[PDB]
Amino acid sequence: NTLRGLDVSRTGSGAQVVVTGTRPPTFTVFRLSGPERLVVDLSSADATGIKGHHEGSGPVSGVVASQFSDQRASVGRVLLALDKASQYDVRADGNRVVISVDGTSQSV
Repeated sequence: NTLRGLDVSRTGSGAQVVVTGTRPPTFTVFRLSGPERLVVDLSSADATGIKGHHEGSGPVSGVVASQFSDQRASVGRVLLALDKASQYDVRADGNRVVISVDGTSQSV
């Protein structure tokens, strides 16, 4: 597999989404509106997270995942419907890709 685990840490200051994988992931993150959404596209690996979204995540209303094929390769799209406006921050560390969804406060 490429993606081996997927974790969501809902908290009031920021919700963290973690995607763990066997190789460093190429990704792109972007926004959509009507409804407010955050979208992550993952290459080589298609990471799908589901049923991990708690009914009390202050940020994530829900998460849908789908993979599409490009030749023998696969692109996975993760879609997070939101409860409030976010400023996402994404960083990689080893085989983990971290996305933290902050509200409107970016630095203390």
